[PDB]
Amino acid sequence: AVDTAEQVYISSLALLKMLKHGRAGVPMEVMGLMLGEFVDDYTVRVIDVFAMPQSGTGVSVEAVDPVFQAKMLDMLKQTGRPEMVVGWYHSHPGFGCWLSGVDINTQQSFEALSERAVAVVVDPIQSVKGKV
Amino acid sequence: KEIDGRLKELREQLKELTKQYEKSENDLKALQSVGQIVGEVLKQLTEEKFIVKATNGPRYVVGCRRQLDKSKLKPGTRVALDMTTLTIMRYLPREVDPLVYNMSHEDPGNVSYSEIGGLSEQIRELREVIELPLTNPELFQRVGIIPPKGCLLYGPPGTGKTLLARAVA
Amino acid sequence: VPGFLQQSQNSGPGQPAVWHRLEELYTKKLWHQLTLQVLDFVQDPCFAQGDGLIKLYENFISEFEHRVNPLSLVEIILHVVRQMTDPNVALTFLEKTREKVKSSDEAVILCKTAIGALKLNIGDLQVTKETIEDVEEMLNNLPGVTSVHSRFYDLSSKYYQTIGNHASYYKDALRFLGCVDIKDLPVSEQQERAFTLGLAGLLGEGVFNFGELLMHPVLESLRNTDRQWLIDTLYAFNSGNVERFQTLKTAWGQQPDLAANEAQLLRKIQLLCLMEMTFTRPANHRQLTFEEIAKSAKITVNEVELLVMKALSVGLVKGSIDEVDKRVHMTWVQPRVLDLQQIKGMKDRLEFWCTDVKSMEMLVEHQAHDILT
Amino acid sequence: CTKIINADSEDPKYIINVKQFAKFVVDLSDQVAPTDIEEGMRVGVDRN
Amino acid sequence: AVQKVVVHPLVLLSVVDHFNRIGKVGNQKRVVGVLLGSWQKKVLDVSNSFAVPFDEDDKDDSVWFLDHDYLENMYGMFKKVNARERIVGWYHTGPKLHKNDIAINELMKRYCPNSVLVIIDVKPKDLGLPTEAYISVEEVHDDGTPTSKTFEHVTSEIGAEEAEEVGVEHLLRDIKDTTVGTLSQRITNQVHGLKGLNSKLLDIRSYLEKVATGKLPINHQIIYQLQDVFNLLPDVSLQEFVKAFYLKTNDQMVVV
Amino acid sequence: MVLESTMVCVDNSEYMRNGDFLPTRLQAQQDAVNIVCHSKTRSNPENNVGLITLANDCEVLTTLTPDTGRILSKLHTVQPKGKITFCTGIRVAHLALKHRQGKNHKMRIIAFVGSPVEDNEKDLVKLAKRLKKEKVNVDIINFGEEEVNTEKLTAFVNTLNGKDGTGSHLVTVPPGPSLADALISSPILAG
Amino acid sequence: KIMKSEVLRVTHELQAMKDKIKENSEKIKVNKTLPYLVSNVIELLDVDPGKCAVIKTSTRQTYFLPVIGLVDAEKLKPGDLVGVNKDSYLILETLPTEYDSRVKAMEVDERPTEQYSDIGGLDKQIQELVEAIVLPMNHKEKFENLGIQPPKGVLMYGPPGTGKTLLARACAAQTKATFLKLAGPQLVQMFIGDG
Ligand SMILES: Nc1ncnc2c1ncn2[C@@H]1O[C@H](COP(=O)(O)OP(=O)(O)O)[C@@H](O)[C@H]1O
Ligand SMILES: Nc1ncnc2c1ncn2[C@@H]1O[C@H](COP(=O)(O)OP(=O)(O)O)[C@@H](O)[C@H]1O
Repeated sequence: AVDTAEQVYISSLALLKMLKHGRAGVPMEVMGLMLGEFVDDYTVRVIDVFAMPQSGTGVSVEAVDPVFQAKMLDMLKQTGRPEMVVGWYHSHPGFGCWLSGVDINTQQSFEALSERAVAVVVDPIQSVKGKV
Repeated sequence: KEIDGRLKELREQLKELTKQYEKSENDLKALQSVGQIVGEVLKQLTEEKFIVKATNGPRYVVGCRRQLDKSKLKPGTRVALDMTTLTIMRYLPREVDPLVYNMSHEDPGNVSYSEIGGLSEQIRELREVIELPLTNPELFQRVGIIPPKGCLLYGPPGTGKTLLARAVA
Repeated sequence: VPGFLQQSQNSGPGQPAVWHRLEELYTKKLWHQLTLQVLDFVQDPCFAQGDGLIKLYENFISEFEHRVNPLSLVEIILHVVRQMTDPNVALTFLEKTREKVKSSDEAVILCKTAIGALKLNIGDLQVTKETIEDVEEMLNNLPGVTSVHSRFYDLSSKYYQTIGNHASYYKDALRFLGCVDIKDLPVSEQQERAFTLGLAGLLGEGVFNFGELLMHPVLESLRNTDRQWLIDTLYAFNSGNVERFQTLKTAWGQQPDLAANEAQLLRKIQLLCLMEMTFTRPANHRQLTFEEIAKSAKITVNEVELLVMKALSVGLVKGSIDEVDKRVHMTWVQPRVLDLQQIKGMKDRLEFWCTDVKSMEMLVEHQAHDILT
Repeated sequence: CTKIINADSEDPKYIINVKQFAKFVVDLSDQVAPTDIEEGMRVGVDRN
Repeated sequence: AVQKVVVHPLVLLSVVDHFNRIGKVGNQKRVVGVLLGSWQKKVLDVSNSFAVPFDEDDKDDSVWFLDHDYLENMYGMFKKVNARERIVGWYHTGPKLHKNDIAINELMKRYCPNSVLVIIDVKPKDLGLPTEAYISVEEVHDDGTPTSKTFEHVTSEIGAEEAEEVGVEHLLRDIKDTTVGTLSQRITNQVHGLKGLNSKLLDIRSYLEKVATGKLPINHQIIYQLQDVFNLLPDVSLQEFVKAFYLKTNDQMVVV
Repeated sequence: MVLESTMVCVDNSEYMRNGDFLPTRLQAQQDAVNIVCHSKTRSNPENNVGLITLANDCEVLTTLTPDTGRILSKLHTVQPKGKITFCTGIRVAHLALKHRQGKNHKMRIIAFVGSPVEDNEKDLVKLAKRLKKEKVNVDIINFGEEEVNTEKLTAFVNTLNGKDGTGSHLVTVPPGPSLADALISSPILAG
Repeated sequence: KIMKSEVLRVTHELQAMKDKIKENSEKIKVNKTLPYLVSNVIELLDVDPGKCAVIKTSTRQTYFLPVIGLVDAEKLKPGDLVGVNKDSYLILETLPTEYDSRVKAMEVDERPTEQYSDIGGLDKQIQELVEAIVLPMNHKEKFENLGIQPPKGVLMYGPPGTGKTLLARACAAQTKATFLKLAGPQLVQMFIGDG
């Protein structure tokens, strides 16, 4: 129940994956999980992020396939560098910095799973020239 | 032969079949496919600025980014837009009246126009209004006239008008 | 098979030792090592006089083992096929080898080369043009096998004495020289090969550069002891040297295939004597006056028009041609060997450009200390 | 928003005309059995 | 077979980070993976990268290992999330290329027919080159030369990925690498342009000098075919300035 | 339970397609691969067996996996036309099996040799010393005609099983026919 | 020979092939379970430099899904009321159209139950039209094999109260097929083209 002035060390390649995934799945509100680790309470660092195809159901927890996520994590461990899951990202063309009702529900499930599971709103359409 | 003939069964069942993984990907490709909004370019604002009317909503302006061949785009052309990508990603020709298209391209298998008798004068009227203008424009060029436009048929409800229309179709 | 082995142990001194090896190899079912033994016996210092008998024995052994190495067997039995020396049945022999080994390996394409070689020896009209073209048409997805490529290069080099290919025949002969590096054959025959290639360049028309043979040590050292006047003439064609006396001595030095085309030698050397001015002077002397042309080509005034015409056609000089002052503008788009021993000239010009660029960069920096400092 | 329903398939799917002019079909919510909903009856739809 | 390749500003930093993260325990200096992208109009582009731990031995350069099952699973996942992305080539660090590249290319070309090699200089930033592209051509070295490997460089240019301008501007936000300050910025444009021209042409002069000394093998058969025209092109004739004495000097004097 | 991770390097030399065994020696070695993989599967179906090649290449596609069909499919039509590179083959087998695997999984490399080899004695002794320093556990099984259990192979095995090692043996097979059950009888339960 | 390798691929390549459309279909059938935009097909036969489509959506939008990525235009003939993706903006699947308000159910009886026994008097005429209408329904294959296409237009004229309506419904019941009744005297509509 301690949340100070926390800061996220997001990586540039994580940004590039975000913009590429959003540019690919523009109107679909594509989903993903931000691969980060709580090195301490508030200095969270994210080095990598992945792109996952949103299922036809829409924004659902089962859309992020658990077996596929586990296999992806194992692939990262074997080749690359392992990294924990304490966050998520989502291209949000609908409206701005808030979460829809279903987004809140799936973030609540993520919060139950993880410790914080930060709710990150990235708007792929509003970011055009200077402000992402 | 058992190791020969049992093969010839199993691959044939597929061929046309087992053609699903890519159909699945294509419709998944559709699942994350961006749907690009469609308008008609009313006029070209500048060489890079083009005034386009959404078929329903307001006129926007968009701009080709690097290689969309802005020269071939014309006032009234069809292009695909996205409220996010800010540009035209590809261009698209026109339409063909689909409802009319199929009901005008579903002429049933008829018999020749020679299978109806007593209307040879009407047959040659159809020939010298349809075939003659396109086969021999040189004669009419020496004439120096435009070919006629249309012909009217009328009379008792039973004449063969539907047969003649279906035969020429 | 044991009976044939017993019969085959005779008909040669030292053969039964190899035949015992052959007996062991098929006892343990060896095919590749068997091909090496067959390779050793065929390349043994003997003429293989019993060509028909050994053909029957080899076909006997191969047909009852039916697992030998295909490409290497055909590489070896082809010696027996050529040695049998009867073209009417030799074509059937090559078809039989094709039927016995019809795989897409070196075997089939080698059989095609054998067909083409036979057509050269007799009947040079039946399938000669189709065969030679089809070899290259079938060397697809085969970048560096280099075995049958050398074969194809050899046939087409021997096809130089045919109307179809003269300049291309020289090109593939160079390809043979590159692909096979060691001598692997008498120096005198290579010197003869160098003589034929030299005559090919002299007689040819499109071979203006004709690189990899002008100053190539592999080709020149063959004739470094005999007919060095051929070495000098090719060097004249390379560096643009005229040596009209020596080149005329070249014309009647090797009378066959040179006497009729000595006029073509005149035109080519006049064509290629201007390149020495072209690269040495990077537009430093861009006024190619008639007197300068006369010094470079020792040609008359009326022939200058034809020479510069052919120069524009081939690609030596593409500049404007005047006649009030007779000035030829200098552009070259067909580079060739620049006598790498004389690379100091272009190195000096390049370092001159480096000094000029750096000096002007420093000068503008000196004029710009009021902004950049 | 609430709108009428048009028709349905054999059982699971429901082809519906909506006051948003919508050619609308949905899996009926788990709390609602297909028996209760009948053709030509107004049903509210959750925007999500 | 491709005409040219174009590298995005999208994978260069990803490869460098992959080098950094897997180099913690693997100090082989050799990082080998695959670059994924698309090839549409004789222009090849790279959109994704992946690194695999990779060890080497100097003995004939034939000692190595990879995780091909994991790498193949990555490709399936990448294609599933984005169908247009496909393996365009395989990359290796260590610009001093060794001999195992031919074996790696043979193994990975089952994913891409025109297998290409890419070298990323993680630590080196010599002048501005982030990476280099390599095409495998073993179809005879030349007309009259012996057999060789001869991995040539297909021309590579850094492309302009979309939607990354926002991120890069926010990232740097300190240098402003744009034409801002038109007069001063173009002066800097002239400065390093002369710096690049002087450095590269000096390298060409050094190569000509070293060819003259002959300590290194001479690839003259393409060197003089490409540099002779460069030298003889008549850009030194000043009589066209005489014909164009007012080339723009009229525009110079009106601007004054 | 003590689980075994085995990486097999199979001799795809130019001679392996000969018919010394009934189909071929290449198929006989393939039959040697799937029976030992079957035995690993019967011990525990999640035992993993992977393929390594040494015919101027190192096949890694068939990774350290329990499934055997990928080995059978990929090793089939291997085109046994190239040469043999013994020094590279076992070494790359070490690196490939050095990849991510359970620490409980016992590391073991098995080698199949069926053709005569022409390699330097000094180079292979240097490899044996290097593998001795690296504490490598490799057993080698021969097949068909060869200078079977040659001086290089005997010294290579002796270094890898000596100094109170596992005790893996190399069998001196008769040229041509061989009894694969007798070849793998000892290392399947002892070594 | 070469079977056991082929089919171990084939049966595996059969089942995995079909499973992914089973995945995909689901991934698009939930979208097909959530279509929201009517399909006012304004077609283009856009041959790729095959076809294409314009969909006037319910929310007054237009979506040019390329080459119609899911449904063949042979069955996707133009009209309205054919599934369109709410998110992918693609044609989803065909569905029944709208039967012109009045025609949806004007007086259509699903199945009449009146029997032929309760009518009579004109038995020669009723048997005549049964042979011309009912037999072309039950024994339609008899006419197909014979080669004579049965006539369709039967005009039953006579003063009211002669049992024409019962006979038509009784014949429809005997055919066990759909019966549609038209209120002829009220087809004269003031709206143009309404009738
Ligand atoms: N001149 C004719 N020759 C042959 N058949 C005819 C003729 N006139 C009418 N029919 C018959 O009438 C039917 C076609 O109707 P039609 O008279 O063409 O309608 P409309 O007169 O409204 O065009 C066909 O079954 C055909 O057999
Ligand atoms: N043959 C018949 N058998 C039984 N009822 C009949 C018969 N003929 C007429 N009807 C009666 O007539 C009514 C149908 O009237 P209507 O359809 O207006 O006559 P029509 O069909 O001659 O125009 C029915 O209610 C039916 O009870």
